[PDB]
Amino acid sequence: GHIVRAQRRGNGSVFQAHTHHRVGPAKFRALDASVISGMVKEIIHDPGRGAPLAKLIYKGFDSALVIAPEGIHTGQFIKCGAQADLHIGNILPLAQIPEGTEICNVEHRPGDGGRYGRCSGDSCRVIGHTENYTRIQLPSGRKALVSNICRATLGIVAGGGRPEKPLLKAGNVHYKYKAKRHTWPVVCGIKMNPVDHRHGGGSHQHMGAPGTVARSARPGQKLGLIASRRTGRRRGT
Amino acid sequence: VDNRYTLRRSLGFHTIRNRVAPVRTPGNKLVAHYIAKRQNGPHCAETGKRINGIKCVKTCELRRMKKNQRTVSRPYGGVYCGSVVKDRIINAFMEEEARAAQERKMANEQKKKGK
Amino acid sequence: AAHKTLRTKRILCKAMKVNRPMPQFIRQMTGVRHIRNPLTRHWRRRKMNI
Amino acid sequence: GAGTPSFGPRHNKTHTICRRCGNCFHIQKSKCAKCGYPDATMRHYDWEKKAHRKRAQGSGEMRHLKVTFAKLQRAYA
Amino acid sequence: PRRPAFEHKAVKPVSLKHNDYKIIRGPVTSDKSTVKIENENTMTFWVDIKATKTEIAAAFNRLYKVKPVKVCTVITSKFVKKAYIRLPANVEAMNIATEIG
Amino acid sequence: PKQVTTPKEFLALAARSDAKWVKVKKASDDNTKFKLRTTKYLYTLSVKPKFVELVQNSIPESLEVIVL
RNA sequence: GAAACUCUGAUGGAGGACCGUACGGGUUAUUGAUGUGCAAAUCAUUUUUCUGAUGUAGGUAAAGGUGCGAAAGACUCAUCG
RNA sequence: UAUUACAGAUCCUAAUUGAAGUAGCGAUUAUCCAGGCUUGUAUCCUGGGGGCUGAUGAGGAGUAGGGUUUCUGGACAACUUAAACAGAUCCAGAGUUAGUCGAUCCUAAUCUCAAUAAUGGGAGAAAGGGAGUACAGUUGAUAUUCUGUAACUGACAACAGUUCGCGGCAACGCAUACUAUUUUUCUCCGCCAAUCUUAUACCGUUGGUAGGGAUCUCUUUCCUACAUGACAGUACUAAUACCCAGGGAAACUGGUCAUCAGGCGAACUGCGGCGUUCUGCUGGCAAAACAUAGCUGUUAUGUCAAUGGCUAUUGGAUUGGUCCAUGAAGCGAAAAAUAGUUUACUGGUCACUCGUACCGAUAACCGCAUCAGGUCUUCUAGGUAAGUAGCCUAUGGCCAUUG
RNA sequence: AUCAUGACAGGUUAAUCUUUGAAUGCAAAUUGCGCUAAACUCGAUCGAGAAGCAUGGGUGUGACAGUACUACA
Repeated sequence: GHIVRAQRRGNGSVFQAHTHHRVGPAKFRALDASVISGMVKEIIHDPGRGAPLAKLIYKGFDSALVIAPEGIHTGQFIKCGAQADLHIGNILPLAQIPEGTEICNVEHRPGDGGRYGRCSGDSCRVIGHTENYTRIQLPSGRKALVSNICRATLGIVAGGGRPEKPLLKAGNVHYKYKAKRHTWPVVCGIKMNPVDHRHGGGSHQHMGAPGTVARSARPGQKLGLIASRRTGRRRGT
Repeated sequence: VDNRYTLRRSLGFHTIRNRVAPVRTPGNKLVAHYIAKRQNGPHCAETGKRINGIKCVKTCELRRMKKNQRTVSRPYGGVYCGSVVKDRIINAFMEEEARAAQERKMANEQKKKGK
Repeated sequence: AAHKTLRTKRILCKAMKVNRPMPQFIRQMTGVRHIRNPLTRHWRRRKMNI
Repeated sequence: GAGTPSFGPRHNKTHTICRRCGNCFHIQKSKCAKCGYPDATMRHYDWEKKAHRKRAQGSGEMRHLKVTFAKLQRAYA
Repeated sequence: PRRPAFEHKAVKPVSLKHNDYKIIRGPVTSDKSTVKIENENTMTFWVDIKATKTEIAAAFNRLYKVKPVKVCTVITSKFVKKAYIRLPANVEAMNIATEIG
Repeated sequence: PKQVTTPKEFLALAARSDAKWVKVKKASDDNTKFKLRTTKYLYTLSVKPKFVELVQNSIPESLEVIVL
């Protein structure tokens, strides 16, 4: 057999991110001990990422490409800190914020940059305050103990509802993955011959083998549904 | 007549730097003359508009010109146009005047306890 | 060419001054006959590969 | 398809003259295939023992080295 | 700062070596150079391949006692340098060429 | 190559110790042009045949004058 | 026309729209010519596409049980299960 | 004593038959007649017919590649499917001139060392960025490189004369330093569509004068020619963008090809401000160049006047649309602000290094070759027509092709 | 050039020793881009050439860094 397209993404020659026109890494300023006001100089769109970024100035002018909540405008004053009040814009630690509210770009570790809840039209919800660890629900469903000192932007991330509209033409998806990375178009494994992929070969196109494989299964062998505790139509539940 | 004319410079291709225009000489011969590049010249920060009272030439040949024609006379002469400078005066006055009146306020309010 | 480098031009010089008939007086001196100049060529037939 | 027509656009040069070898210096990869420049050691293998002795000592002038052979004749004769 | 305990290379060379006489090799004998002497008042010479126009202008002056106006510098298909040296208006290029012969 | 309107300003430019020659030259409409050479520029002076005679005298004696 | 709105004509210039040029990109048919070729894959007539998932140049990245592949076991210097 | 005896191995190497004076001498417009040079030409040159190519041309020029194929003279043993005095062949000489065109300098994708007391250094584009040149003349071959004439840019020197901040309500104007820090701008950016307009080409209505072509008859005819470079200046005409002063808008007004604009201040008035284009008038500048006429190198006249484009290309201006697509960086340059130190401005010498000839497929590149193949780009005439189609023809180049 | 003031295709040793290469001032498909107390040599105080300047490690010499250890203040 040959090495399979799933294995070949590691070696990373043509399968690298197209990172040329990307404006910078989206994160907070570092922590550095109250309250600090910060004007939104402008809000710009970087390629690949569906969200906007908003370039702040903590005037020297110290810059920070923070990811943009919805309802931010140019020449708003954003207020990072503990004793900053509640507006959509402001960047509070999880000690201060009320529970049962939608927050954006929340950090895992303090002073980190921002980790959970970054893509367009997403938000971490806050469940409740234990003592040190403010428990929050992530967009998927999963729940996470996160320390109260670490920061999070208030409100929902901008650019919501982009997949509501379908892309009618193959050309629209060509321009989508030009900004991101080469991973498209996908040739299906059944169509390929036996050497190229596991599902390939045979007189008539069909999978033949069970098509559902363990965590223990090797490189080359992990193809199709990996460790699928259910399959088929998820009716109810 | 044959009015066709060669490129003189040894670059073949039709890039932005290698562009030509046909011109009649003194000798009745058509010939390539090469186009110098366009310049936008100084726009402003805030809004993004053309300031007046300066030519769009190259900034290198802006040095060769007189110090008069490089600038506008006001404070923030080149960088900011007129009405944006008016707004900076009004705000930077009344930000400082409110802060100065705050020092008058916290002087005046605390004196009520003594009397 | 044009736009040759200098050390490219050095090789093309040496390749054309070496290209000539053998002199008459060596056959008169040594008395050997049938010696050809090895670094003779023609431009059209054999390329240099330098 | 793969023959005469596709020989047409063959104008770029893969290899260029090499400083140490002077002979096949790879422009993109920057290495002399024949001699291994710029590795400080000079390339030879025992599977090409024929091709090595074309390059190796004796082939050139030996300006310093021939006079040091000639001393050792005189001392032992 | 550095200061060695002895000279390393003690022996200085005997003469200049890179001389005025060995910059300018000698004049070129062609039909083109014959016209440029008579018409334009402009000599021609074979030159050292590393010699600059600043080196040639000074070296031409020291030998023949005439300061040149311009020097323009070919490297030929024979890979030796050719220097078109324009003399000034007062001197004639035939009169300098007759001295050399 | 600039032109100079006033005959007075021409004679200021003539007496700089830059200028190598002036050239007299007949023109259309029975005019004439006095072309002062300078190291940088060539200053021309168009004039009518009323004041043609006086200007030549005005020019400095030292400067060479080439008639055409 | 009570209204909500909808009839006629112009304006406008959208679209992986259409016809159609080339020393452009492809290569359907004649199973034509050639098959001791002009050619170790060509020629003629016909045919397809022609603002795009377009063509193309230079530089640059990926190397042999590997690479790359809108997948034909295709291609990797006339060489490839 | 042995590298010891050949008819075979689709044996190895070297030479050679028949087939055979046979197959065949292709593709590319088309050749003909008189002269010149010769032992000898349909072929090499001249002149005159007849043709072809028919602005994506076997036209004029360049990247990549080739490397002397370029140029002059002499030569024909061979080669250029016959011939040859010819030739990209052979032989002997000769030829490539730059401060302004390129390289050099900067970084891109990307590659490679070093430090971690570090926060990087170096490489990487002859199509990106990038200060600065034009005309005319000249050679057997070089020219934006040489000569003449006119510019321009940078760096390093002193030195002479001016000058120690003012105008406008405002938009802004006019003669002003340097070091540093920070901030901003120019450099500077996708694709598509529309309108307006310089320059160049072309077609036009009005005439004209110079030469040449045509003529049995007709044609106040037909053809050629009617031109001004970089660079520098300052008039008022008249534009659109944007801003300023007054003005203070529904009976809504103004405006585009189209969308539109306006109390966050419209129409409208200023001999407003300013940027970019425009017309005219100059300098350069007729001294050059070109065409006639005459004299033996140079003297004469002349290159004029009026005014359209519904045509095209190019540069620019004013805008719109489109994207789950938002369309380089760096060196460098100027400005501004805040400190501190202050007088400034205008007006001789020098400019290193390396490339530079010619081809660019049509015989000069890659295909073993002077191969109907393949290979990136540039300037692009008239008529027919919707036309960068097909067909025909001036300028230019040709008869490539055995009889 | 000849009975020598000694011919030259003889043989050693020593000079001179171009651009390179371990290649070594920093690079390189570039004749690219640097730096220097004196002395040296032309050039008439101040330019140029000539000749220097690599990395790693050894011994010595010097200088800097440290809330590392310690004494005396």
